[PDB]
Parts: sequence; structure tokens; C-alpha cells
Amino acid sequence: NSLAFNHDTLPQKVMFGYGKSSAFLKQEVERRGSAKVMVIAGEREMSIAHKVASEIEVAIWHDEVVMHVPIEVAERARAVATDNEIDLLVCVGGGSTIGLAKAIAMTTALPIVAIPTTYAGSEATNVWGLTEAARKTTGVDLKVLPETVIYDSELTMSLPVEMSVASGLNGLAHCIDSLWGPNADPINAVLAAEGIRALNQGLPKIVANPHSIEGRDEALYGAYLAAVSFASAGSGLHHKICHTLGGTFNLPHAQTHATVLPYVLAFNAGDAPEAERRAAAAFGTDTALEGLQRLRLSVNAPKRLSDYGFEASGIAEAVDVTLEKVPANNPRPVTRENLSRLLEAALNGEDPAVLS
Amino acid sequence: NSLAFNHDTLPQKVMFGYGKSSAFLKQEVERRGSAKVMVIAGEREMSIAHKVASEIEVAIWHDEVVMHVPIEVAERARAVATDNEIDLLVCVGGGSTIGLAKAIAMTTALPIVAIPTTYAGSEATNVWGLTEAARKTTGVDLKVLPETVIYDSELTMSLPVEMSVASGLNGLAHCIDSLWGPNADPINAVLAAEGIRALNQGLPKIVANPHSIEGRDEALYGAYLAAVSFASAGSGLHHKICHTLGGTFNLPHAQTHATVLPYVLAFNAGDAPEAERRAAAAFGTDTALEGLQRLRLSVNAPKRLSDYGFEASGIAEAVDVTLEKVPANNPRPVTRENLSRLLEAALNGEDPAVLS
Repeated sequence: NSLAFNHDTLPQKVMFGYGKSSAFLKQEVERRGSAKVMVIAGEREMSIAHKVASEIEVAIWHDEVVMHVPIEVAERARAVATDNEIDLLVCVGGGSTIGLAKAIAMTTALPIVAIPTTYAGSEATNVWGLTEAARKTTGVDLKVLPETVIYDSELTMSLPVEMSVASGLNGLAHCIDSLWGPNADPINAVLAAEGIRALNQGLPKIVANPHSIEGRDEALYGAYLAAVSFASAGSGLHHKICHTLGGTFNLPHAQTHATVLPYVLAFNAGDAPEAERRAAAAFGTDTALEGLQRLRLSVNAPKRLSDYGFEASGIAEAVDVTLEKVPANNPRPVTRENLSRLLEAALNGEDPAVLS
Repeated sequence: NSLAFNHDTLPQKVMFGYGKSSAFLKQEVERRGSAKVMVIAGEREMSIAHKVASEIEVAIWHDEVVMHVPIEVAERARAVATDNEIDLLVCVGGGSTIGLAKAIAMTTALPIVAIPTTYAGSEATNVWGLTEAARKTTGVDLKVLPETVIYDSELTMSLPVEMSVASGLNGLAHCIDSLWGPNADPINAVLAAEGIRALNQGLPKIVANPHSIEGRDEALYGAYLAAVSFASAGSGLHHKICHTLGGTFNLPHAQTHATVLPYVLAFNAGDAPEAERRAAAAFGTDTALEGLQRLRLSVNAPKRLSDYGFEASGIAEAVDVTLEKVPANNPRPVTRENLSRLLEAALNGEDPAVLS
């Protein structure tokens, strides 16, 4: 067997710099010639957005940003964009905010400039998500990928240490799960490793100093590369487990990713030796699980799903819904029984080494 | 002085696999619905181009491929494209073949599927070149970036070892110069280092066995990442020198790049510590230069520009033409004297360490 892969590199501009968001946005809106800019920021994020968009003229400030992007919310937002003749969408915030921008792009094909404030990386994917009648639906479309991403670490400094850490490990999970993702390839693999390197350097710095320019820059850069890698490599076992835990059991997104990650690594590591070594090298340790555990310890990462309401009684259904979602090419064959044992370890915070 | 950059990730699909070019081309043409394909290949690659396009219908076979892409040759190719209502360009061959496809796309906006047979990496850049009125210039245009690249190392099995080595070192130069390029950033940096790793591994395996699938795949993969890095980082000192030597003195392309590289590395290394350490790590050696020198010895690399007819009497002019083209941000300040000394070293193949 010789090297074989099919890789898609997605078009995107990335403007990166502490304190430069308002100046970058001005430059981008000038470069584009946009006449009617729509700023999307959650009601609680909206004062920051005003400061970020201070150097441009804004036609509409839209603050109905809602988790899981309900279709009626997306419908109202499309109407505002359409009724106001908007020609540029600008989103300032996290996944739900970027998610609303995406939902508008789906039907309007309006371009998006994303100005993210967390490490979830939705700005780097062509994946959209909608909820309608308690049913979440997703898809892929180049129209939903932001054309430009403006990363300004100053905008992430008010994110509390615990949430910053949780969110950073969500980004780290985009990197690690992608190393054995359904469409893993050498390119998305190098980018995932670089993401691990950056997040591993940045997150301890954030814990020690939440206004660390160096550390917040490393984390935000790392989150970017994590997401770009994930958009190419596709969702692996980790993301399928978390999809279920969030979708069926409504557990908190970031903390769930944070908690599930080390168990999936331990579960798959033995059967994905090349991924394991690359991750190891990115952490600067002999093994990847050692790298992750040390980081988790230094960062006081989440340890148990039971701390977010998940019970042992919910593992049967958890396994039941996820099992079919798992990629056929997951390094280690997944079974109802070994997926149940993984969730038991993540539920109660056992040593992940137990799943090796 | 915190991290700041503006990075353009260019859209591209890359399909990779020994023996798969004809099946990939079929897939690509069918996915596009293309009805009037034009295959571009020099006479010496036409037999091979016919085999590569054996699973598709080809409207036009065009073999007028000429080094430096004369404007008259570009103009004839564009007319064939337009007269025949061509809807897809497919190029099979090296730099000059890909160069002609690019020249056609400049005016027609036709998409290009590139099927490369060397390591020059033109298939991964948005750089075009034309020669008009005895003057060669290059420019940038997104329309010239091939939308898809098909890498099939079977098509490189017959590439002679000397050309393979010289062209591979051309690819290596794309990586190394990009490390201190005018728009060097952390992303093109990590890609450049991945290119160094792949080429350093691959080229010696090709010299050891010209039909090594492992080595041929590594070189081709390396060449891709080198060029993607370079498309982003822009032309640094090395490329400016080589452009002058190829344009004004008509020195052979791959050999000139191969020969000049160690001298530009030796010259800039001390003033680019972060770049030097990254290259060193990629080579797996203590310094970047010893890594490059070990590679060069192991592949019997080109040694001196005098082997291609360059003479000392031409250095003053080379320097004249190049000095003003050097990026203001080159690591070591470039003077008329030290650029002359650099070219004297390359002329006679002196120990590159003479420039450290």
C-alpha cells in the first residue's frame, strides 16, 4: 500500500492580531466595498460588537442569537438580511453566533466575516446546523464557510478561565480526533499537530494569566488550525460521542468535549500508532496520553460527565444512538460493550489508561 | 511586537495516488460535467498524456509547450481554447506545461486540472509567467491556480535522477526561502517545514532507487506543500536571484535553484534564528545548513553555476537587476558587495559556509 488521499483545501482569509479587529474590519469592508453591513452578536455580546464595528458604518445590529440555531430564529434573521438589502454579514461571538450567520448564508449566499470569541472553530468549517421541532440537522455547503476570519485575542480575554480551558480542549479534540478521522490525510494531520502544539503552549498561559497576549494568541491560532483540520478530516469517534451526549442528553458542549477527549485517545491510541506518535511529538512527550494528562492537570480540566448530570443509567441509550454514527474506519473496532465501558470511564472520571 | 498576520488559504483539491491518475481524471471531469476537454502536454509527454486521459473524452490535444511561455505561444493556445469552446484545461507535465495552461486561464478564466511530473510546484501557485519582447515577467492571478491537482508518482518513475534531484531541490528552495519570505507567517512556515521533511526523506530514496514508490510519493507530496507555502509567503532573496538568473541569463531552471539555495541559506541563516531552527528540526540536524549539506551530498546535488555557462563577468548585472527586487525584510541586509560575493560563491561552488 502506497500513499493515497483526496484533500480539499477550503478558501479563507485569516487576519490575526491583538487589538486589530476594528482596524482589520474597516480594511475588509473597504476592500469589499460593502454598502450595508449586518452585525450579528448575541444580546450579551452586543456591546463588544459595537466596539469591534466602531470603525465602519453598520446598517443592522441583530442580537437574536440562540443555541442550536432554531429555524424560526434563522428565518427571522434571513428576513432582516433580505428586507434590509444587507450585502455583508459580520458575526462577533461564539458558535451560535457564527451558526446564525451560516444559516443566513445558506439561503442568501451572503458572504461572512467572522470575528470569533471562543475556541470552538465553527468559523473554519463549511458545516451548518439547524434545529426544527426538537430535531437538529446538519449539512455541508461552501456558502456557509466564512470568507474572512478576523482573530483578535483581546476579544477572548474576558472569557473566564474555566470556560476558556473547556473550550480550548474542544479545539484540542478537533485536532486529536482528526488524526484518525474518516478522511484523515497527511495535510490535515500536520495542521492538527500544529493545533495541538499551539493549544498546549497557550492554555497553561491563559490559566496563569487570562490577559496573556502570547497565551491567548497561541490558543486562538491553535483553535483555527484545529478547526481547519477537522473540516477536512471529518467527525471521528469523539465527535460522534459528543454529538449524542449534546443531542440526546443536552450535556454542556465544551465541558463534554473536554471530558470525553482523553478516553477516546486512550481507546484509539493502541490502534492508531502513527497518530499517537504525531500527537506525542506535538505535546513534546513520549506518549500522547501523557501529553494530554499533563496539560489537563496544569489546566484543571473537567474530569467527569457525572458533574454535568449524566448518569450511568443513560449509558445504554448513549451507546445505542452513537454506535451507528461511528466511522467504519475508526482505528479500534467499536462495539456496544466497549463503547459502554468508555462512557462509564468518562462518566466517573477513571484513569483513561483503563481503556488502553 | 505580538503575533500578527494576514493569510490567504487558496482553494484547491489534491488527489494523490500511484497509478490512479486516469481514474481520478475521470472522476474530476464527471464531477464537473465537462464536455470539451483540452489536454496540454509537450511532445515528449504526449504518449503519457494519452494514457492519463484514456478514461475521458478529449476535444483537443495541444502540444505546443515552450519554456518561459512566450506570449505568441500563449496567444495561439488561448485561441485554440476559445475557438473549440473548451470547458476544461488538463495539463500533464512540468513547469512549462502547467505554465501554458495558466497563461490560457489568465484570459479565458477556464479551470485547470494539473497533473504534474516534476517537483517545481507551479500547480500549487497562483503565479503566472510570460515572455514578451525578450522580457520575462511573473505576476499573480487567482484564476491561474489549478482548481485540482492529480499527483500520480507512476508518472514520475521515468523522471531522470539528475532532473529529479535538481527539481526536488527547487521544491526545497520554495520551502526554505519561504521561511523568511516577504509574507512569511506561522501557517506557511509549518507547511514549508513539512515540505522540507518530505523532500529530505524522499530525494535520497529516489537516488538509491529511481523507482521507489515511497520516495517518489514523498518528493511529490513535499513539492506540493513547498509550493503552497511559497504561494503564501511570497518570493524571498533566493527566488529573486533565480528569477534574474533564469530570465536575464537563461540559466537552466531546476539546476539554478538547486545551486543557489545553499548560498542563500548560508547567507540568511544567522539573521533568521527562528527560521534556521525550524529548518534544522525538519532536517533532523543541529543546523539547517548541515541538514541541507548532508542532503546535497547524499543526492549528488548541483554544485556550481559555472557548470551552466554563468561567468563572473555577468555578476555585476545580475546584482544590478536583483538588488532592487529583494524584499525590504530579508533577514540579512543585502548590498551590492555581499550579493556579488554570494553569486561568486555559487558560481564556483565554494563551501557555502564562506557566507555564514
